This record gives sequence, structure tokens and C-alpha cells, in this order.
Amino acid sequence: SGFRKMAFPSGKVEGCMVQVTCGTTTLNGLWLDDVVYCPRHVICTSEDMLNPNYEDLLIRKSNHNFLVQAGNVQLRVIGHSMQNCVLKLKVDTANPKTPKYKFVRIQPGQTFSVLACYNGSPSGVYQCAMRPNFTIKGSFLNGSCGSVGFNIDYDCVSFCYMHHMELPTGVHAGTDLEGNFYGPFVDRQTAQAAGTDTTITVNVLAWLYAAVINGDRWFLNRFTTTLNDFNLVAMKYNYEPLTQDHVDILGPLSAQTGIAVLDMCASLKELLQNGMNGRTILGSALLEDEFTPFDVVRQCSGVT
Amino acid sequence: SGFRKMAFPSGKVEGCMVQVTCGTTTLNGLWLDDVVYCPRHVICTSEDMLNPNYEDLLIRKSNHNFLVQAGNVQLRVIGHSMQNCVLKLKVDTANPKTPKYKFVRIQPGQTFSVLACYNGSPSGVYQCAMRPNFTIKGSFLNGSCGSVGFNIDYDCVSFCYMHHMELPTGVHAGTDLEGNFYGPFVDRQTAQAAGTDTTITVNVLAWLYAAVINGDRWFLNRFTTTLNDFNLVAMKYNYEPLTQDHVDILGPLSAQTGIAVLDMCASLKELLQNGMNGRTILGSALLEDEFTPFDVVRQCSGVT
Ligand SMILES: COc1ccccc1OCCNC(=O)c1cc(=O)[nH]c2cccc(OC)c12
Ligand SMILES: COc1ccccc1OCCNC(=O)c1cc(=O)[nH]c2cccc(OC)c12
Repeated sequence: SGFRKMAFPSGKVEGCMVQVTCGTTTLNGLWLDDVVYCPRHVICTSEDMLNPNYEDLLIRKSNHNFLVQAGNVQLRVIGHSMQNCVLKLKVDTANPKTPKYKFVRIQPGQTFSVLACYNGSPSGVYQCAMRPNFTIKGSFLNGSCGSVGFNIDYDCVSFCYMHHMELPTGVHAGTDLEGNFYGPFVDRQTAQAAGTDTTITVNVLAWLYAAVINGDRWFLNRFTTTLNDFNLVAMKYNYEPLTQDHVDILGPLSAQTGIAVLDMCASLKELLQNGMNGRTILGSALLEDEFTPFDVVRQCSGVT
Repeated sequence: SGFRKMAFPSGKVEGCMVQVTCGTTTLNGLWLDDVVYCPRHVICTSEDMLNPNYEDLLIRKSNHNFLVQAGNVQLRVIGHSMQNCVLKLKVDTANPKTPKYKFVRIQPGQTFSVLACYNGSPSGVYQCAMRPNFTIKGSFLNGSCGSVGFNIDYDCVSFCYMHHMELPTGVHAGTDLEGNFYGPFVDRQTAQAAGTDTTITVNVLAWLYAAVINGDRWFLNRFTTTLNDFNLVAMKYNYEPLTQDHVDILGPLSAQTGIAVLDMCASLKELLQNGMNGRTILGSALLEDEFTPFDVVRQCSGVT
């Protein structure tokens, strides 16, 4: 028993982190096979960030201007190309620690682990979720760009995020491993504001199932509701609308606990309408929305 | 900016996890040099757990009864000995992935990362704290015993915890790497209850400094207090008494923010007396006590 914000083991990803320097800027890169992936803003000076023309900036760069270091050994760059907002630095050596991998673009509401890095060295690992407004609430300082987000399926690392920037609001923006930003964000130091940060309803419900499985049942009530009635309440509290697909995905948690999805929805409805009254659920005083139904099942079953 | 419950990268520890089987029981072991460390309750049947005599149980065991597997390869056991509540299985091969390590016994209030494992395979990593009642609020299922707690100092892994059991209350008990339990717990399936779980005051204050550093300042007030006045309030809310050593340790956070430790104590006092009024601090609706002053400085400075 017990329920923690758990990240995937980071070893397979640690073996891919490298340092990429271009001019005076040093950030992180991801070394997979004979390619190093990094944010293209590595080629910018802090002055350039206000309005950079990356194609023009890239013309002044050659293979030898990109310094790639894995541990204390320098990698030889034999090619460079821009794919959307990432640079792909072709190196002459394939990473001997390359795990089985995939590049996946995630949907809002999905979760992933972040291995925060500075100067190509891992400093920590934590669990995140892609917010419905396509930001992530990470923990990143200067030098963290190029840190990646990932999921692990047994021995296969699915890379889903690469860190690019912090918005003036302190939230984080980035791309998938093909260089496309999540959301409307651009790699420019400009007025960019995130939209409404709505609560991931399907994740909150999954976390209520985890609480029931772990013994916290005070919030269970004698009521039920309908998808339409529940969503009237969800909209008022800036919660994502619950769909029949979400009910279906919550199916195995409903089967495990014997509590119907709509019954759990009515408990959530009352928690939204009346608050927690000074009580806690899984050691938290608010409704947690950064555990998907898959994370709850995985944590409550022991998937290694 | 941003503040997350961050665990250390787990790679160095993943390379030490092995599976140890004795009879029908399989748990995790820690392979360092030519020794595999595991809970001694590996030699027990579920019947034995009610009142095991480990010396008598160990007499019936030989080197060949302890099956040690690292990945898909079997390790040859050439020795076995009991040190307090851990077994030390001498293997004929030194772990080639052994990192620089130390065995340290931690104080209550200190934090560490846990790499939860099942069948010698890592499933997840999370951050924990040794509670003042010597329990940890982990996330562990059947098969997780032998999972370890650790801290990392650059390239040196300081092992501090080995998981042994879950108390009837759902909290977790375990030992240091020399086999001595944290707290009064014994490796017996018996009526064992944890004492009062007090709040680690020095950690809450450090997390209030992290909140100020990250922009959350609503709780800052026009008041100050004294160590004695603060502790009168701390005792009433089952908070650990704040000492001059704690004030000293909070020194660099006080210097960084310009907020005196006693001023932060008065803000905490008002938060205890009046609650958060529906507001949040670092995305939390309660006072977080599982970040030491060192964790806050590390996370807010970028220690890799
Ligand atoms: C506005 O900056 C950019 C705009 C578009 C594209 C890139 C931009 O930044 C590049 C450098 N960013 C970081 O290293 C940075 C990332 C982060 O998540 N947190 C920080 C916290 C404090 C200071 C920081 O940088 C000085 C960071
Ligand atoms: C009362 O048991 C013991 C007493 C003393 C010493 C050892 C005891 O347990 C040995 C086996 N323990 C685990 O594998 C176990 C550990 C854990 O933290 N959570 C669980 C959650 C559900 C089921 C579980 O085991 C069947 C566990």
C-alpha cells in the first residue's frame, strides 16, 4: 500500500545525456544511435532570443562549432540539420548505451518522467503531466534545456518531451523529439501566455480509485450521477469534460474496487461542491490530477 | 523556477538490483562488490513470520539454497552470514556496475530516494523522508522487500534504507544497510504500531523558503516571533521543536531570500493557526515537510 508520485527509473535515459555547447551557450542533448538531439535555440545569443531567424543563424554554423561532450569525451560532429525546433547533430560514434527507443507525441492529460539535466549531467527525476493548455509544471533552472520527458515500456524508452523554455508565468514549454512544440508556444523570448489550466478529470477519478484501493474511503458517498450531470459540475470548476472513452479507460479500476464510474463521479462532484473540509486523500489536501488510470493500475499492481 | 518532489537519478542503483530467492520466497537484493545484501526474512515461510527464530531458521540453509539472479544470469553463492536483520550473500563475482558507495544510517527528518523493485527489476523511483516515528510513507507492494533508499553525492551513492515490511497501518519499516531497523520495529508479523507522526518543522520552513524563491509569497506577513514562542505553537500542532541548529541550517535560505528565520517562523505560525483559507503554496494545499534545507538549495541551484 501507499501512493506516491513515482517516476520511471532513469538509468536508460542517463546513458543518453550529453552536453552540447555552441558559442557561449551550453545546454543538454539526447544521444541516440549516431545522432544528438538538442533545442535549436543552442545557436542563439540572449540578444537573438527576442526575434531569432534560425535559418539565417544556422548558416553561420558549421559542424565544428557544435561541441558535443558525453562524460569527459568529446564526440566528433560530422553533420547538422534543423528539424522544426530541434537540431540533429550527426556524430561519428553510435551511443553504446542506446536503449530500445521510440519518439512519441503525447496527448494532454498523459504523464511522463523528466530527467532534469545541467551540463549533460542528470540532477534529478520527477513525474509530470502534459497540461490541457500544453504546458508542464516542471522544475527547471538555467542550463536545463534539452532535458527530456519519457515513459518506459519494459526495456523500450518512449521519448515524448524535450525542454525548451520557461514562460514568464513560471510554467514550462517544449517540444516532442521531432521538434514540434506542444501547444502554441514558439522558441522566442516574447509575450507568450498559457491558456486556462483545466483539471484532468479522468486522472482525478483514477487517483480516487487509488485512494479507495489504499484505504482512504471517507469521500465515498450514497450518491450517483450521469455523464451529463457530472459534466455540468465539471465545467463550473474548470475540469475537463468526462467522455465515454474516459469511463471505458476507468473500467478496470471500477472492476477492481466494485465502485461504478458514475458513483465515483458523484463522490468527485460532492468533493468539488463542498471541498475536503480540512481532510486529506492519499496525504494530499487537493484533488490530484497527475496520475493517469494506467499509472494507478501500474503502481497498484507492480509493473517493472 | 518550479518545485517538484524530485528523486535522485536511479541508474547507479538500478545496476545493483538483483533477485534473491530462498525456497518459495523471492525478494530484492543489493549487489555491491562480491556481496548481495537482502532482508533476512527471505528465509521465512508466511507461517514463520508470526514468531521466527532466524538463527534456527538459518541453520537449515546452505549457500546453494539462496538463488541470486542479476538480469538473466545466475550468481554463484560462496558464503552467507546474518548481520542483524540482513543477510549478506557472498557471491564469486564482483558487480561490474558497482558505483562508489557508502552505508549511512540517517536521522529522522532526512530525505532519500527509493528505487522500488520487484523480482530484482526496478519499477519506479520516488522521494521519501524518514519520519520522526522512524517509518517511511512509501509505495510498496508484495515483492518490494530489499528495495533500497539512497542519496547521491556526485558519483557516490550513500545507501541508507532497505525495505523490510509494511505495518498494519500501511506505513513502511526497514533497516539501514547494516541490518538495524529504523525505530522500534522488528521483522516479525506482530502487533506493531508507529508512534505519533510529527511534522518536520525545519523541512516545512525550508519549503516556505522554496516557495518565496519560486514566487509564492502570499503567506509572508508583517510579524516575527521567538524560538520559544514559535515552539509553543509547534507543540500544539505536533510539529518538531525548532532548535538553534535548525535556524543555523536555514541560514543560507534566509540569506538568499532576505527573510529572517524567525520572520518565516511567524508566517508558519499564522498558517498553522489560521490554515491556508483555500489557497495553495507550490501547488500544495498543505504544509510540505519532505524537503530538507539541502534539498531546497540543491533544487533551487542545480546540483548535478
Ligand atoms: C525566455 O527564454 C527563452 C525563450 C525561448 C527559447 C528559449 C529561451 O530560454 C533559453 C534558456 N532558458 C533556460 O536556460 C531556462 C529554462 C528554464 O526552464 N528555466 C530557467 C530558469 C531561470 C533561467 C533560465 O534561463 C536563463 C531558465
Ligand atoms: C507482515 O509481514 C512481514 C512482517 C515482518 C517482516 C516481513 C513481512 O513481510 C514480508 C513480505 N512483505 C511484502 O512483500 C510486502 C511489503 C510491503 O511493503 N507491502 C506489501 C503490500 C502487500 C502485501 C505484501 O506482502 C505480502 C507487502
